[PDB]
Amino acid sequence: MHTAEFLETEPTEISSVLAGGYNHPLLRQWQSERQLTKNMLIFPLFISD
Amino acid sequence: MHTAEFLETEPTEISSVLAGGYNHPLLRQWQSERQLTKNMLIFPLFISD
Repeated sequence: MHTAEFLETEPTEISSVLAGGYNHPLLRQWQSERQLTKNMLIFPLFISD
Repeated sequence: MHTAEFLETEPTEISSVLAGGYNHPLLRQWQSERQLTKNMLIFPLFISD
């Protein structure tokens, strides 16, 4: 019958491995080139006569 | 006697004027390509046996 085929694979190339940089919550913050802060915000006001 | 000499000057070139981008406290924050946050910090610990 139909079984799971697994192909014969080569050793892992280092060039392939990205996962060491984003396996933890703090890392997905280390990965941002800029973080959102309060002073970045600009709020529109619509002023009536 | 010695008085203040002022040279005859040309109209201001727009290319010269940088000051409109950093005349206020909030601007010198808008001018930073990254701001310091707490999660950026890493504290060393020296552990004794």
